[PDB]
Amino acid sequence: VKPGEKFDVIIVGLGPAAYGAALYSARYMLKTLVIGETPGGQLTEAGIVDDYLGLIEIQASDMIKVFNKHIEKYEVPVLLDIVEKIENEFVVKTKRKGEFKADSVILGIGVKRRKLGVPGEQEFAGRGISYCSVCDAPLFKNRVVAVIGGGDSALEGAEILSSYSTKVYLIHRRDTFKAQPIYVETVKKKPNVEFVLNSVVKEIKGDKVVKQVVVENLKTGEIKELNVNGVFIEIGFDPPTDFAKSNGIETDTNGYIKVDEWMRTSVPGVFAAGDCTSAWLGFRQVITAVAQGAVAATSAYRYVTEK
Amino acid sequence: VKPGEKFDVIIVGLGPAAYGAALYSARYMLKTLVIGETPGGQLTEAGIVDDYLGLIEIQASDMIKVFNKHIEKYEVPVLLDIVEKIEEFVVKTKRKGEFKADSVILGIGVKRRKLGVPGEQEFAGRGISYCSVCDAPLFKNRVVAVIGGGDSALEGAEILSSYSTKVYLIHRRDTFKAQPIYVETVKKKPNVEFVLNSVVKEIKGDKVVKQVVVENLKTGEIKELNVNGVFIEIGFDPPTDFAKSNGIETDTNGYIKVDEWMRTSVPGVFAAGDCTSAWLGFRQVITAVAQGAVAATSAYRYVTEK
Repeated sequence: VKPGEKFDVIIVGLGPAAYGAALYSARYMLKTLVIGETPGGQLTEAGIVDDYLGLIEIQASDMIKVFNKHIEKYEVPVLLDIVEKIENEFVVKTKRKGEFKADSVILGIGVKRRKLGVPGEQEFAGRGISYCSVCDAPLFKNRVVAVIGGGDSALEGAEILSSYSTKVYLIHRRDTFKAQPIYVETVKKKPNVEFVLNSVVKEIKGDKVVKQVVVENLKTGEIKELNVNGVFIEIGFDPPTDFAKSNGIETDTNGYIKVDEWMRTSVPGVFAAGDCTSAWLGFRQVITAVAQGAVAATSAYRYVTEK
Repeated sequence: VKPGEKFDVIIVGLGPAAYGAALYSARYMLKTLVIGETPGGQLTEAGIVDDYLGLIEIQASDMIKVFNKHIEKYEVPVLLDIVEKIEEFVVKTKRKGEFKADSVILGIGVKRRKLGVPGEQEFAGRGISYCSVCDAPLFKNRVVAVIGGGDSALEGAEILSSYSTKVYLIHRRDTFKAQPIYVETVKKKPNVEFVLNSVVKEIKGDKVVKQVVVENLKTGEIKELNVNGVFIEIGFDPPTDFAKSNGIETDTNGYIKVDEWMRTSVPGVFAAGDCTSAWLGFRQVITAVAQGAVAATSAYRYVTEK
């Protein structure tokens, strides 16, 4: 593909939602272009994925490879770059590869995970550290684990891990949690979840795999070394509010791109799917992102053919 | 399992939505039982599936096997039988007794309206299809017929016009009942031919479909059209009788009414897939499986908070 080329649809992103949208877009015979920064999106940080029906215990890197193969079967051009602006046909401007034209746009830009950044985090990646509790909980049956964070992701994470794991240490830097009351009350009733409030993780330690987390109480300055086999980092996600505003796309009060049932945004001709949207907000899974991508491609098809 | 045994969740049905709900329910460590009549649901009548991301050109029967393998990896017990009533909840089956549950997930789908003409059953999988969005790519440069007059028929003719050399759109009434926007859009296609006030009398061929015999109900004329494929898009029967029999609210089209989180009108009963009011008109394996995950999540939230 070359700058100035026109497409029926341009899909922004390269995570599950974008692959899902590209497969349906191409099969509708829509001239499709995918422009995304990182192939696989957040799957680049996952280990084994066993929650996508039909792909049993697949390495996340192999899921990304087969998702790409599926869209390439239909010769969908994929450009690795960042989309900086979407102007209204639509002109999509990228950072390094120029501008492209499109009759419709599908946003599958997801959300950025809020980073922790402590020593041992990168060294133990794939060896005890996980960024998804619901995804990996079955893997820590009868292991002691720690969950870091205090929003819904963290509390729901501690709730499912408490069912599987020996014990969960729920560590959060504030005095109270910010998750929904119903989640805090449910977790509070688990005898094997211990709240470690007013604390931060100083380091994650181990040999071949994770074995301990060093925690500091911000109020007393006291240090604790907890013996754990897994550390689940669940501090949250930042939605693409600035990108949306910059491009005149409405966001809900949570900062997510607002869509209706059919994945339509506030801008006619612009649809969205996956983690970046207000649909099924808080449930972030490959299966739902791929399905939303199919729906957004279907709404883009109806839009383009009718235009 | 044994009659009278209790579960956190009982899943009714064994199509893609049920398998999707089962995977997530089991992964939420919920004690789960699936009771469905036919393994695979409508997938038993599908050919090759190439629209479910990650499973490239998979035979419908093979998708049924890997979906079953996946939930059996979590040791989910599966009973093959009919659920007769949903009275905690008491789920009464036809031959395996009653079972109790804290929540229920309905993945009962809908039945395809049948045409019932000679050659139909004989040529299934040999030129006959019931899903245009699914099989259109297989008919590039071929001639096809679409039978029907609703939105699925019109959109199907539109998708097929982008692949096939010629598309006959056959419908028994003087007008189509699909959205006018669909009718006007398709009309412009140079390779689509409306064949109104007509019915198909026979679908014939040799090893595969080669012709459709059509009767014009006004002009009385009987003609044969050579086609390589026949897409039957005449709709489905909603699950209304079962819904009303079980006190479940339906939408204005007779489908099980659900909210964004797949919750039905009855607290603790959720639903997923074709049988629901969600994304009505779009009936695909990927969306059914996703709705099942959402319904399982809502059931998990319900039970853990119950």
